[PDB]
Amino acid sequence: NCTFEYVSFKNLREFVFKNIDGY
Amino acid sequence: QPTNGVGYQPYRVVVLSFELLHAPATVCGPKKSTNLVKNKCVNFNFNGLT
Repeated sequence: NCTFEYVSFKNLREFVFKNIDGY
Repeated sequence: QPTNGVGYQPYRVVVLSFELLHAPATVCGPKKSTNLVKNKCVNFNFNGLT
């Protein structure tokens, strides 16, 4: 499907990912 | 036809088909809010904290 979209070295960028079976 | 009687005239129609499932609520009603009164004993709600 295609049902959703969203928008929002001396250094590092840090990321974390998790999902509540849909949230 | 533009000459049609009201039963045979076109109407635009929409159903707002709601759902509420295992997937959480992505849609909800409005947060209608009051003026703010200080220095008096009151009940209060801020962002659902009562």
